[PDB]
Amino acid sequence: EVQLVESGGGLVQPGGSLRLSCAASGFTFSNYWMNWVRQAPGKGLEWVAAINQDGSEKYYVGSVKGRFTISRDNAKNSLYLQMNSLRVEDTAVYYCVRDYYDILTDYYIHYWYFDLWGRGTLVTVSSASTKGPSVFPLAPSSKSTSGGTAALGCLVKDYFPEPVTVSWNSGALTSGVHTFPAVLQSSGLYSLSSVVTVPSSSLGTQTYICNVNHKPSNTKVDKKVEPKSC
Amino acid sequence: EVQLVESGGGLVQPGGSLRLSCAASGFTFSNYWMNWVRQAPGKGLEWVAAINQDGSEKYYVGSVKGRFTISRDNAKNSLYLQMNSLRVEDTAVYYCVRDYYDILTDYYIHYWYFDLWGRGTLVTVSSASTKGPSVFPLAPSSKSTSGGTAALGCLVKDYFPEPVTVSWNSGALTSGVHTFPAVLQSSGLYSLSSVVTVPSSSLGTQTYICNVNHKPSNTKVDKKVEPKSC
Amino acid sequence: PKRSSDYYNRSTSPWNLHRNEDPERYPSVIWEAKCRHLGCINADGNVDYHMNSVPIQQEILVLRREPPHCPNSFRLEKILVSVGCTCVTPIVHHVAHHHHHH
Amino acid sequence: PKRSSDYYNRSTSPWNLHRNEDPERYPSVIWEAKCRHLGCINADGNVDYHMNSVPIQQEILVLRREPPHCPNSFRLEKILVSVGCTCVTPIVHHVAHHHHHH
Amino acid sequence: EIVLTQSPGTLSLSPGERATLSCRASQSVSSSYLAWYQQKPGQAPRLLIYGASSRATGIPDRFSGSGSGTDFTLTISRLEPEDFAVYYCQQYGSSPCTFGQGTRLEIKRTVAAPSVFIFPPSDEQLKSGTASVVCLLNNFYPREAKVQWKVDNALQSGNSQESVTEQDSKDSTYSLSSTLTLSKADYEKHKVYACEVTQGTTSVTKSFNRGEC
Amino acid sequence: EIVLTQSPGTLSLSPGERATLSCRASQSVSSSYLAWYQQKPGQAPRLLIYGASSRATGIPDRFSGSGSGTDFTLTISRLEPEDFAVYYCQQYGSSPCTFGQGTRLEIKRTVAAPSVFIFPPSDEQLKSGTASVVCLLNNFYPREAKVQWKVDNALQSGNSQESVTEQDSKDSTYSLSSTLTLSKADYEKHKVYACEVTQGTTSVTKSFNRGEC
Repeated sequence: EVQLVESGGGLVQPGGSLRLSCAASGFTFSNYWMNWVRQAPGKGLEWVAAINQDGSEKYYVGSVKGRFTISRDNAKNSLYLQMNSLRVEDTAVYYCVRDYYDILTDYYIHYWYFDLWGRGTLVTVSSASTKGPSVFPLAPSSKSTSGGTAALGCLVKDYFPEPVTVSWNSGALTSGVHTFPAVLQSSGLYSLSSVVTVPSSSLGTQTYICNVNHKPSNTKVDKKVEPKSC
Repeated sequence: EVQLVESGGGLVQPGGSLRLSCAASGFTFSNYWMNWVRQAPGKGLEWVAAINQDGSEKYYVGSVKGRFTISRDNAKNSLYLQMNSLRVEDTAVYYCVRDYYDILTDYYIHYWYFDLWGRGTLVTVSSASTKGPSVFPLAPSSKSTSGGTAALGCLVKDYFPEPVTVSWNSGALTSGVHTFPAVLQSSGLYSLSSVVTVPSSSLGTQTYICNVNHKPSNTKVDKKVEPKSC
Repeated sequence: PKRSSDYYNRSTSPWNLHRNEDPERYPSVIWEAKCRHLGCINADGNVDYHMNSVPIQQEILVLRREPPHCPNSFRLEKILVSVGCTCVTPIVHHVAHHHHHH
Repeated sequence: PKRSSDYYNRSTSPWNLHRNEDPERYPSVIWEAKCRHLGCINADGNVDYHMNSVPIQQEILVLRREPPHCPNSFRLEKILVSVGCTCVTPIVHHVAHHHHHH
Repeated sequence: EIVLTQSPGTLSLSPGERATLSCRASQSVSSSYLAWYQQKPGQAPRLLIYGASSRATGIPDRFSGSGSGTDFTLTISRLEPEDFAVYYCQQYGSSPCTFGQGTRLEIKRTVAAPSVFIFPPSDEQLKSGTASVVCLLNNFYPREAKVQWKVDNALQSGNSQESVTEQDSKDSTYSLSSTLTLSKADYEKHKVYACEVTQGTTSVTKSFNRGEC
Repeated sequence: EIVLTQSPGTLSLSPGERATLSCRASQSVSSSYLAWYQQKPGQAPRLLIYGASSRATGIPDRFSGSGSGTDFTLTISRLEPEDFAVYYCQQYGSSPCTFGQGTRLEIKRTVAAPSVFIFPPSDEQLKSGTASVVCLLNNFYPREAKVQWKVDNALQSGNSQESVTEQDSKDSTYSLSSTLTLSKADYEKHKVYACEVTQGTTSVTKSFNRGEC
């Protein structure tokens, strides 16, 4: 039942500002120290900032000195991180975390480890503009060159920021689907492919449509992938 | 006129104790912070311990934790270093030093640098016993093989601890004398040579005696160096 | 007359003293310590933000004339005052007995 | 009722409070801070001897009945008491204005 | 700052096997204040161990921790499919709290060769001025495979990017995409497009001739 | 702890020349709190500079200091014979106060070949069971010389020790003693004792035949 839910994440240009919020529920929020912990895409965990029960003490990692400010509202069960003068290396998923404590006699003992984590919020710091993807077909041949199995797909190119969702035939096709993790191109835009292996005899009898959703630009692309017949 | 004079140094076995004293004169001792700084033979300077004006604050280097104790007697213008559980790596010349200070308005500003140094006291930590040297002649040939110049000397061997003094003809011979710095042998005992180059024609007409003094063992050796005639 | 302590300037959690003046107070001039930095000054002289300067609080007895502007004999009161600052971290540390009793 | 400060245990210059009891005192029970270590506890939890734990002193007003065993109305006195400890070094450090005012 | 070094970077074991994960600290951790976290892809970390050896609430008996000072271990006596994740150690004996860089625990299965497919750029993309050539390596094991691009037999360098899926929950395989990016003008100047996949002592080259069936 | 690295280890210059001594700190020194000391053999150090650039009392104008952060310099505009000593930098901006390992400033003069002498052990020492063979290199420059011992043409290793005097105040030369230690039994088993002194492209071997004139 205990939960931490972060919000406030998004795309911001270098030098910009962003305020993160974390809603705590199911426990006495004022009894705990809280922290912000971040994780750059495909990298490790990194401590950002700590705050004690009443916010009389605030601690920060060396890299965010004078730029980030941690705060809390015990009546609103909320934790905040004010992020100013944002840098490209601040790009990460930010986690709201709760610290374990003990009560020995009438003394409160804080331990700097986290018994509860939120789901995180993605913060992208970049000068690249929000753009919906350009969806291109990865067309199978009408006449197979791989026995009874044919591969087909969609190349989801030049979109920004993350994330995109890819489904096939409005979710009716899930088996043998591989949606690849996005790669950041040298242009600062993402690109990914979503593939599926199907029986080559089905190419004439079955329609294959990839449904690409890109919530940051509010763009949805439905692309029918047709066999490349000669 | 200002001076710092250390005493208390000597040979001590590993695990032993020694108390160093430093007598201050020519200035108001109680106005200054004082330190002990050491220098292992042929090595650099190293901070040991600091003490403030009234001895309410005492600071120590990592390597002497729980073993050394710094103290002062402002009425006796004295500084002390109590050295317990002495180790072989504690072997060094120990310097008593005075720290520079300023008075800005009515505020005292201590600076951790030394405007006055004592002459130092040698502390030798070793299991080797005090022993006087064995003095051997470095005899010149009666018939020279180096033109008009002959070298002669004394090999001052197997003495402990340092120092020894070497003179020639009770100090009457100083020109062309080379008394080499002592080397610690693998036995834990010191050895040195003292040489002199003289005209080879003087070998028959002049007596050459090296006077070796070793105050730690209260031994004095006078060795006449005679030509090795065939 | 001994030189008043310079701990406020040599502390790793330095502080400044603010003067508090009131005619309805004994002592009338009160010195309150305010921490200089959020962090603490490390051995190298730099501010570390994984440590905090916190003010040490003490309950002091002050004389209050009731009714006002009448000094002779009455009943005093208690007031919390910041004496100085100390350096804290989020960790409760444990250290061996030979380092203790000093 | 707020939890009394744990700074004495989380400080880099920790201290213990010693009870002082006398019938000729107001308050009769006085808590004096005594520094735990000569050194200070570094970030790693170890004692550093190039730093010192020093007690912060404060002048407190205490009531003293003259002649003894007579409490009503008289004249009080001042006493120096150790409130807590701070960490000092032999160096007076200087740090930029943006790290100040906190 | 205490630096935590985790070993190995990747651990390949099968369900039923014992897992030993190491965490080495650059300096002694006070009071053995070392925690372990498990993190599965797309999810937040979850506390497993605290105080070097104590299990967090709801953590099964197969997870155990040991160590003091600078050397710490996380042991999983008998691996279950659900235990394959990334594991992070974290110290809280020194300020600031720091984490290790993680150990990824992956399922060891039998070697499986991939089904290789090559896709020319779509004619639709070609009108934008860019040609993306895609090579798909479908359901193979282990994760390590060498993908090389050849254009009219000339080996390509610096103009491709790869992406690998998470290990398949059903057959324990990986799939890999390699994308070759060229301008339309460069793509039209050449004929043979080849994707060469090497896995051990075997190379499989899947190719096409531009503008040919 | 701030580590101070001094450069060069040894500086060879003549009186009248300008000396530049470097001190590099591993981390920035607060408020440029860097001092310099001069130490002559057998004497205590003496303060020259404080606060990176300020001269101590009685220090002549030819001594000057500069620098901030991590890089500091000691300059002697025109060297005088009295300035040839060991120089130490010391920081007092970080606790604990630390020193550099020193720069020895030695007088550069013309190359002088040494007068080589060899001495057999005394018959008096031989009755104690040990034979010390002494080789003297008298008044040479520079300090660097290769001394090798040969016993019946067999090159010796690990059974000799060298000692070098301080630079001569009058002619600016060095003298060197090399002592070969053997047991009486080893000494009596061999005939030819040779001390080989190499200085550049020249080797001088001074020898004797045991029990011969």
